Amino acid sequence: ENEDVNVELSARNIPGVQVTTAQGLNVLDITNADSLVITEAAAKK
Amino acid sequence: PKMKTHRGAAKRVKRTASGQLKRSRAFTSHLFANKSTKQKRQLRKARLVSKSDMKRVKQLLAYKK
Amino acid sequence: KLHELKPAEGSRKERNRVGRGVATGNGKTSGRGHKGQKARSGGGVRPGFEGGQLPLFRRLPKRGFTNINRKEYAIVNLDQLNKFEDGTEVTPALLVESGVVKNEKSGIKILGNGSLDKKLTVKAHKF
RNA sequence: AGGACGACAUUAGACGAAUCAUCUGGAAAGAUGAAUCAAAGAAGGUAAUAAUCCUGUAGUCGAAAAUGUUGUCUCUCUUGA
RNA sequence: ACCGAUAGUGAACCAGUACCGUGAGGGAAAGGUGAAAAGCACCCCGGAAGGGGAGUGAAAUAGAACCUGAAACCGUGUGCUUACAAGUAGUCAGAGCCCGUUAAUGGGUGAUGGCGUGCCUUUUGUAGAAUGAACCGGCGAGUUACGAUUUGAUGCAAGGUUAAGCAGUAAAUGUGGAGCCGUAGCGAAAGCGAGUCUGAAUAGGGCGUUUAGUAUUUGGUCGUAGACCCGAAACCAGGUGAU
RNA sequence: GAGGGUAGCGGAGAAAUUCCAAUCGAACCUGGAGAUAGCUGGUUCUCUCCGAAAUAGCUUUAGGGCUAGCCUCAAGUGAUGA
RNA sequence: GACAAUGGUAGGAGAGCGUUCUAAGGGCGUUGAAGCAUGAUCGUAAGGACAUGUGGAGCGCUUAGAAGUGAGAAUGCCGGUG
RNA sequence: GACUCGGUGAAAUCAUAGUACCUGUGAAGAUGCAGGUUACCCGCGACAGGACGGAAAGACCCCGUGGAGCUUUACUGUAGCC
Ligand SMILES: [Mg+2]
Ligand SMILES: [Mg+2]
Ligand SMILES: [Mg+2]
Ligand SMILES: [Mg+2]
Ligand SMILES: [Mg+2]
Ligand SMILES: [Mg+2]
Ligand SMILES: [Mg+2]
Ligand SMILES: [Mg+2]
Ligand SMILES: [Mg+2]
Ligand SMILES: [Mg+2]
Ligand SMILES: [Mg+2]
Ligand SMILES: [Mg+2]
Ligand SMILES: [Mg+2]
Ligand SMILES: [Mg+2]
Ligand SMILES: [Mg+2]
Ligand SMILES: [Mg+2]
Ligand SMILES: [Mg+2]
Ligand SMILES: [Mg+2]
Ligand SMILES: [Mg+2]
Ligand SMILES: [Mg+2]
Ligand SMILES: [Mg+2]
Ligand SMILES: [Mg+2]
Ligand SMILES: [Mg+2]
Ligand SMILES: [Mg+2]
Ligand SMILES: [Mg+2]
Ligand SMILES: [Mg+2]
Ligand SMILES: [Mg+2]
Ligand SMILES: [Mn+2]
Ligand SMILES: [Mn+2]
Ligand SMILES: [Mn+2]
Ligand SMILES: [Mn+2]
Ligand SMILES: [Mn+2]
Ligand SMILES: [Mn+2]
Ligand SMILES: [Mn+2]
Ligand SMILES: [Mn+2]
Ligand SMILES: [Mn+2]
Ligand SMILES: [Mn+2]
Ligand SMILES: [Mn+2]
Ligand SMILES: [Mn+2]
Ligand SMILES: [Mn+2]
Ligand SMILES: [Mn+2]
Ligand SMILES: [Mn+2]
Ligand SMILES: [Mn+2]
Ligand SMILES: [Mn+2]
Ligand SMILES: [Mn+2]
Ligand SMILES: [Mn+2]
Ligand SMILES: [Mn+2]
Ligand SMILES: [Mn+2]
Ligand SMILES: [Mn+2]
Ligand SMILES: [Mn+2]
Ligand SMILES: [Mn+2]
Ligand SMILES: [Mn+2]
Ligand SMILES: [Mn+2]
Ligand SMILES: [Mn+2]
Ligand SMILES: [Mn+2]
Ligand SMILES: [Mn+2]
Ligand SMILES: [Mn+2]
Ligand SMILES: [Mn+2]
Ligand SMILES: [Mn+2]
Ligand SMILES: [Mn+2]
Ligand SMILES: [Mn+2]
Ligand SMILES: [Mn+2]
Ligand SMILES: [Mn+2]
Ligand SMILES: [Mn+2]
Ligand SMILES: [Mn+2]
Ligand SMILES: [Mn+2]
Ligand SMILES: [Mn+2]
Ligand SMILES: [Mn+2]
Ligand SMILES: [Mn+2]
Ligand SMILES: [Mn+2]
Ligand SMILES: [Mn+2]
Ligand SMILES: [Mn+2]
Ligand SMILES: [Mn+2]
Ligand SMILES: [Mn+2]
Ligand SMILES: [Mn+2]
Ligand SMILES: [Mn+2]
Ligand SMILES: [Mn+2]
Ligand SMILES: [Mn+2]
Ligand SMILES: [Mn+2]
Ligand SMILES: [Mn+2]
Ligand SMILES: [Mn+2]
Repeated sequence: ENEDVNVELSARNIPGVQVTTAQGLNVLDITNADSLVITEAAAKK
Repeated sequence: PKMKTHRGAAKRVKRTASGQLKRSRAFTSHLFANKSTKQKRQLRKARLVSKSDMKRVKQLLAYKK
Repeated sequence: KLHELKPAEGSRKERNRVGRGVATGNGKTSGRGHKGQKARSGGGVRPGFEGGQLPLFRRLPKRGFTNINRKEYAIVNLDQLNKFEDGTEVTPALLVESGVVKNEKSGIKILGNGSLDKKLTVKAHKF
């Protein structure tokens, strides 16, 4: 769902399990499918 | 490389304590009957490595306890 | 905030660069301030040790677990998936007293001062 | 213990998306004013710094032959508790 | 988060080449016009070299030994100064003359007066007649790995924590709890245990008990490594030489 | 004179430690190799606070080293210091 | 606001200046970057700007990271020139 | 040969140099320090008292738990031999 590799800026997209501290710091906004956000909330606890 | 332990000292240290090396004591081998019975009986009981020497020998027994 | 980072105050200090100008430009002055300056650490120019040696080491040595066993209100033991012993070679149960609950202890070699209390609230001994 | 069938691969290659005007100027890719593409905003080249100028890139096909490579037939070899 | 022409290969260039040695063998230096050769037709002084024009060019005050073009060094011009004076050359004071700035209780020079024996090293002590440097530029010495210890920071905490390995995009991370350290110490040891050892002793005395660790990491220091850098006379091993 | 032979733990020497490709009490070249060097030399920016020692003890030690002493930085004790 | 301390070799401790690379942010640049030259500029120092000439592509600022990070001396190496 | 002219044109050395003498001073033998004395500025031809002149990290002497070569009833070994 990431044939947005090629956008200026804004072109990191990874599974909520491939998530890294770089982006989430680097990037000044972040957008989340639910269930993706659920999968984080599962692991983070 | 891991620092090697001076095993010749470790054969004469015994660590334990709160970090102090234990003892072993000198003139305790042979050639008695020139030491006093007083000297003889007292060199039998053992005493630690001295503050000044633990300053020098600190590295060799780094792995003891 | 990726362009305005800051490390926790107290970590990190600029390492010392000897020999780079005249806010100190050296080390010592002669003797063994020669490169790879010796003295063995130990070799203080006459024995140092050379004074007795007492030795052995053999075999069997247990693994202690003191009577700070405020576990459940009963049940058996040696079960240490529970957060107690780990890396055991045997399992003696010692003292520092507070048999505040009643249970059945089980491990090899129990200490007499301990087992007197473990058996004075629920009874417990084994191999 | 040596050889007969057709898939992939190696050794040439092909397709490949989308820009104009102006100011400065030796020259525009820069600035600016309107655009467009994008599974392609990697990179290098072009009279200065170019996703849209060129070689390319993502991507898609491509082998006469030659090796290499295997699925499978055959091929041997088979008496097994 | 490797070099960018003394760096990086010895070698960005026709390098194992000029070059040196009988030989084995040793072994350099040396990149860059411009966008485009449009590389200066033509006149001019000169045998030529080289040059003044005219020209191409954005630029040749980019013209080939060609981007930039520092310093030592060499010269031309000249504003202040200098031929009765003994000088580590400056500093402090200061007339005269000349100029006019990042405009500020300005700049250049300096009759004359006070003061005043370079630097480095090494030294009890060096102006030293002890050492070093002709000058200018470039290059030129405390590093990293892995262990140790200590400090500081952060996370958890009676716990703390993973290694290889798989997974992944040469990550982070997920995994993986073998393992290591800690919660208990004492004794050479059998061993006993908040106590143990010696001891014949429930005397005394040693070590310990009363409570905090552990993982990563910045710093300091040590150890293993060439371990801050340069420097021997020598030793051994293979070879090469009686021109 | 020309063609040859003996080679470095070796060779040759009417003999001097003499010769072995312009210095031979042991040739040259490449490697081990960054031999080792308690010796000498060198070691590159700035300011701020403190600030020594050239003594004792032992040392095949004596211009080297170790521990002590004296310096610093940090914790702690808390009038022990003058 | 008073009041104190502030010479200093080896040496300990501290705070900083600058160099190259990286990251993110925010910028400058053929209406002229770095570099070079000049100045009577600013800061307690290391050092920082600005103006002009040169020059003809690039480069800085902030925060943090990492270092082949700073030269006047080694009868230092290499070049150039006395 | 030197010397003058035409031609060509090195070198060792060299911290910067506007580089006097006396009596002193001083790391105890001073162009450079003190106090006096003396001296206009710049060459050239000469001479060697000084610059502890240049040259070579003193061959003497000592030192280093450096080297090498050599000797022996130094020690430990070994080719060989009975
Ligand atoms: Mg993509
Ligand atoms: Mg033990
Ligand atoms: Mg003792
Ligand atoms: Mg243009
Ligand atoms: Mg545009
Ligand atoms: Mg270009
Ligand atoms: Mg002509
Ligand atoms: Mg250029
Ligand atoms: Mg010049
Ligand atoms: Mg002396
Ligand atoms: Mg001198
Ligand atoms: Mg706690
Ligand atoms: Mg006791
Ligand atoms: Mg006790
Ligand atoms: Mg040999
Ligand atoms: Mg001779
Ligand atoms: Mg030769
Ligand atoms: Mg030799
Ligand atoms: Mg003395
Ligand atoms: Mg004294
Ligand atoms: Mg212009
Ligand atoms: Mg004549
Ligand atoms: Mg000089
Ligand atoms: Mg004179
Ligand atoms: Mg001689
Ligand atoms: Mg002699
Ligand atoms: Mg000697
Ligand atoms: Mn051992
Ligand atoms: Mn021992
Ligand atoms: Mn005995
Ligand atoms: Mn006696
Ligand atoms: Mn610092
Ligand atoms: Mn020195
Ligand atoms: Mn020393
Ligand atoms: Mn040192
Ligand atoms: Mn060395
Ligand atoms: Mn195409
Ligand atoms: Mn295209
Ligand atoms: Mn255009
Ligand atoms: Mn493709
Ligand atoms: Mn260059
Ligand atoms: Mn030749
Ligand atoms: Mn070109
Ligand atoms: Mn001509
Ligand atoms: Mn023109
Ligand atoms: Mn030139
Ligand atoms: Mn040029
Ligand atoms: Mn006069
Ligand atoms: Mn006059
Ligand atoms: Mn005088
Ligand atoms: Mn004066
Ligand atoms: Mn004076
Ligand atoms: Mn220095
Ligand atoms: Mn002199
Ligand atoms: Mn000397
Ligand atoms: Mn000299
Ligand atoms: Mn130099
Ligand atoms: Mn130390
Ligand atoms: Mn070191
Ligand atoms: Mn002869
Ligand atoms: Mn000869
Ligand atoms: Mn070796
Ligand atoms: Mn060496
Ligand atoms: Mn002070
Ligand atoms: Mn000394
Ligand atoms: Mn205190
Ligand atoms: Mn008192
Ligand atoms: Mn001070
Ligand atoms: Mn003072
Ligand atoms: Mn100091
Ligand atoms: Mn320090
Ligand atoms: Mn800028
Ligand atoms: Mn740069
Ligand atoms: Mn450097
Ligand atoms: Mn030179
Ligand atoms: Mn002449
Ligand atoms: Mn003096
Ligand atoms: Mn005197
Ligand atoms: Mn003369
Ligand atoms: Mn003469
Ligand atoms: Mn000498």
